[PDB]
Amino acid sequence: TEDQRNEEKAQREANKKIEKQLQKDKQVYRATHRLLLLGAGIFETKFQVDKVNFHMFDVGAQRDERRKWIQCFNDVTAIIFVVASSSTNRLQAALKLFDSIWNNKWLRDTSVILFLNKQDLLAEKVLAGKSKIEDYFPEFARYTTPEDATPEPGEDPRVTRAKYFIRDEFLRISTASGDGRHYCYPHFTCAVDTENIRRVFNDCRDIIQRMHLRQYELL
Amino acid sequence: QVQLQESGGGLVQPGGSLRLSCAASGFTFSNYKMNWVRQAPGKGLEWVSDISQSGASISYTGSVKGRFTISRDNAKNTLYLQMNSLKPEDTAVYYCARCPAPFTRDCFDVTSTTYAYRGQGTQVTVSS
Amino acid sequence: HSQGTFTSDYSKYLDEQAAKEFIAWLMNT
Amino acid sequence: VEQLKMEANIDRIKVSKAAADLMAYCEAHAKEDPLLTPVPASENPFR
Amino acid sequence: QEAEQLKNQIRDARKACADATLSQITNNIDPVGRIQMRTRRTLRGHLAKIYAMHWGTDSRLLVSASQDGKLIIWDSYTTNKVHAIPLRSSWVMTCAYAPSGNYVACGGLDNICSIYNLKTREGNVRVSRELAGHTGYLSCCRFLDDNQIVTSSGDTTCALWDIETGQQTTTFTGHTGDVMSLSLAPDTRLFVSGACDASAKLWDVREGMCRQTFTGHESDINAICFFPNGNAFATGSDDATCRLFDLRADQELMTYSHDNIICGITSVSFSKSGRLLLAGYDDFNCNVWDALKADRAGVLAGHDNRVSCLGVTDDGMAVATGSWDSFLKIWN
Amino acid sequence: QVMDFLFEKWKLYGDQCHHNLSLLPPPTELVCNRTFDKYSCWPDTPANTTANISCPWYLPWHHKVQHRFVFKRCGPDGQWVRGPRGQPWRDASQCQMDGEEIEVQKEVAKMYSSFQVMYTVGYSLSLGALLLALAILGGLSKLHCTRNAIHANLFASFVLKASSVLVIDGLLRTRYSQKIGDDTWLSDGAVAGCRVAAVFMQYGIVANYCWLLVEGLYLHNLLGLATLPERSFFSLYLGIGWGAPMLFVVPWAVVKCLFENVQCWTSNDNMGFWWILRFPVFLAILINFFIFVRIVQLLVAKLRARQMHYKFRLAKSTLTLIPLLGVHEVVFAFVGTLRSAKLFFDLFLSSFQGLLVAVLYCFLNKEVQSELRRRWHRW
Repeated sequence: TEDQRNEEKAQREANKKIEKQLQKDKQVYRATHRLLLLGAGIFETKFQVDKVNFHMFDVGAQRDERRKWIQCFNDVTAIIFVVASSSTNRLQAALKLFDSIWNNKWLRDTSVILFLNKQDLLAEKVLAGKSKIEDYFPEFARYTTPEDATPEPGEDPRVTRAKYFIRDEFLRISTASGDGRHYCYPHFTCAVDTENIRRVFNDCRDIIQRMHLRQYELL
Repeated sequence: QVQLQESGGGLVQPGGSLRLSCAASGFTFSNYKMNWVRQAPGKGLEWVSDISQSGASISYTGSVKGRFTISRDNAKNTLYLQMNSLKPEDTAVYYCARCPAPFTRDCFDVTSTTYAYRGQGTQVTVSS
Repeated sequence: HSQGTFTSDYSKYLDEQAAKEFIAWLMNT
Repeated sequence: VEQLKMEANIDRIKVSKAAADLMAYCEAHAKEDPLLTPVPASENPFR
Repeated sequence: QEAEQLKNQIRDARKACADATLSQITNNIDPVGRIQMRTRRTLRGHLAKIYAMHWGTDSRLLVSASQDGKLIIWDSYTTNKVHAIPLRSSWVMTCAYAPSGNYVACGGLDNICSIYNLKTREGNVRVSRELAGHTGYLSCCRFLDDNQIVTSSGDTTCALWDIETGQQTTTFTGHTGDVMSLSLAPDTRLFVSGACDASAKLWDVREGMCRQTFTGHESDINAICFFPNGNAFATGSDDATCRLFDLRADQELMTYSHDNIICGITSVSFSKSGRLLLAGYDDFNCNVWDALKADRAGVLAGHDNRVSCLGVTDDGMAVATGSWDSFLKIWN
Repeated sequence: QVMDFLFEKWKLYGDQCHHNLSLLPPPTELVCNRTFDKYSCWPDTPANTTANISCPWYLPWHHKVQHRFVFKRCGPDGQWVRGPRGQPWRDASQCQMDGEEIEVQKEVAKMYSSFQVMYTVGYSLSLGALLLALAILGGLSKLHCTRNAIHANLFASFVLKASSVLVIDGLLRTRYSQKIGDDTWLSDGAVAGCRVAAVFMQYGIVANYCWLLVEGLYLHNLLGLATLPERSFFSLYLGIGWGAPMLFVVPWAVVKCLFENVQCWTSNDNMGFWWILRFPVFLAILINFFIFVRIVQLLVAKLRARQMHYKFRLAKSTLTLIPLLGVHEVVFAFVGTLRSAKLFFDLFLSSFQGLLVAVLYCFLNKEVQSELRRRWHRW
């Protein structure tokens, strides 16, 4: 009786202290936002914006095919997707990868942010001739500025036309099959880790608010 | 055994036409998407076209849009590609890829590694 | 919060009706 | 390429008698499987 | 290449052997009947999705590794968290419990297999050795003993180590695509490996090359497990079917498929006697295929999310299934 | 009220009449003997003469006009129009309630009964739906998360309020649906039950509005936070939801017991002890309406961009959120009969609020729909 109740109580005390530790750890686990960084197709960086912990996980030590190890990022709040707009034929591959991510069985509940890097390099790439955006996307030749959205000042209308064409192409890929909480947040940038953390934090806040609203069926 | 034999190809004068046939053996061809991936010499693999199971969302890369067509016969279990208005930079080696996700439209079949569900491919060249 | 007002009015209405009953039997007898 | 070479010389085993042996083992060890036949809760630690 | 005629003769060998299969041998065998599976206990307490689990030899303590950087060791008899090891890497894909119980191995996306010492002289747990050398992610690792551990990575390779020195004693290579599953034969001398090429390769630890290759699937193989006899093994792939291969027959023996299942098998495991075959699918269920007649005879639908791992106790008295809802259930 | 005042006045006037009859010489000397029917206070009159008897002012039904003198005819002994009880109570009876005020008699009873049978059946349906909601949610796997925990416990608050209202309805009826006819006074044992039922029902009302406030605060905090809640605050919310009514209902009950003790605490006379109980409800409604307008201002922003279109969703979202926050009361406060139509609307909505919330936040949503479908497929 007691010869077993002693170790039963010891195990109960161990369970109690371990449960207390788990409760303490959950408060910081649920208070931090996990992300994921991947480019066109170091391991973890922790930063903070407005007292919110962001754990941005940068894969890249793995192989090229990603149909198996990407499912683990299904619970990630937002997948950051950086794409080089300079190109050979890198942009089409990036777009196809984005489509595969969007229409994934397990990743269809995960929102995606987009970062169109190599912004300034496109200005010289559209004229060098090595990789012509018009040549590789003939439909862009007849394509003009979509709407009266204000571009950044001090730039040629051609480069903003190209960047908006890429943006609306990605948006067309995103909105073709919308079923879940997945949302696409496009952005324009030149260099990472420079005022982009604010945009990432704002988009993550929007994702969390939309998630809560969907929980309450208000949206 | 997932086998994707590829035929056709060869040397074709610029501006001509060609037919590529892909015979799939070892799996239910009518349950998977199908893709073509081309590799120019000294360059990485690039996706060209994709077709659904019976064919409802057929897409092509912008470079060859409006000049190449893709079709599939499930009863004959074969994938056909018609290449028209050929250009010299279209010279490459073509692979018939079956991205591995039945009854779903998601797949990652562009990698240059030893992709298991991609055929040996065939060579197409453009003369002067 | 008008439910409290409604039930108070109800109680007052029952009271004035019971007053009728009281004065009825008294006058009758 | 050597793996395919050294597997083409292994012994050939009759599938019929292999399946018969597997079935015989399965039926012989069936009494020791406390999952096919439900076990009384007296000797069942999960209850 | 001179291998087309070799494939021809190997296919002919398999075909000559392919007569009087178990499918029509086991017509006379009586069906096992419907099996009533009830969730005995719910081992709640994980934060993120449970992604791997393993059973101890004592059939009492089960280890479960989730994606919250946590690796719990539950006593199932009393449902008590004996240990809670905080992991350095949040992303974890596998976990193994040593047969002696001294050590627990964890392998995640960090390309590193970490061995944790549980009941060392100090009460607190810590790392014994931190194995490294794999380039891709580690998908499944299992303990041969307290000395050597065999693991399978995502770079088309498997590594047999020696923990005391942390060196690759043997490197098994020859697979194409990511290697997903890993199983050990009862004799601990041969082991099957499933990869993302619809091919399962039988390797010998003492040699280091592909002893045998078994191909019959049509998509990525996600789980694999030996028959208790050790002369056969079952394989669950993304083809939404389970195939029972055979070491001696060198070919497929039977397939476990149904018309209405459009979901790939995530985990698979036999029973103590091997009559049952419990396979955890992506449709949030766990189906018990009668491994001798290929007819489903039970569904375990206690999970609201996909089941990640599915272990069976050594004595066969229970079956514990994890899932992506952070809830691990015990069935009997 | 009216019963207590009438009884006290009858006591304080019957003794005076008896003392006046004792002061008067015997009414048997060839005079009309006065009958102690505890009603008419006619003194000794001459045999067979119709004395000018004036109706007393002790009747509360004569506040506007407390004077009525009529000729009462008696027999030589004193036998007026009596017989058994009183054929016509001598000849004086027109001093009761006049027919001018008879419109409030036997005519408003029909509409009161209609409203009664409407809101009681509404409360019964509400409590049935809420009990079903607790059965399918509270006892099932969805019990540990803060959102559905607060939802289920607020459903329990609605159940408590509805049960208290129905129970007190029955009590009040059986305070007057038992007229002892020739009746003494009402039973003392039922008075304590009436008082405890009244205080319990007030506690239920205040708890319901307080938890509407709790739901509003929880939603606002959840949407204002930049991530998942680091701390549950569940204990704090439960405390501010349960104990806050006890901060008001117990003081109201003790003030009613010590200062304005009456036959039943349902009746309200002085607003001094009524506003101290209305104040928490008004504060909860105001704060919840502010939270509602804030959430609407947020939701329009989330739908004015990044979405493909949208007025239907915004309208549907508002109609699925007002009952949860209970902010429709403020509309009635701001608001073709000014009485009948208004009452019917307000009582109907108040009764059916629990039913609508139970059917909306526990059956319609997909997180319960999928679970119920899976459970039925298994069963």
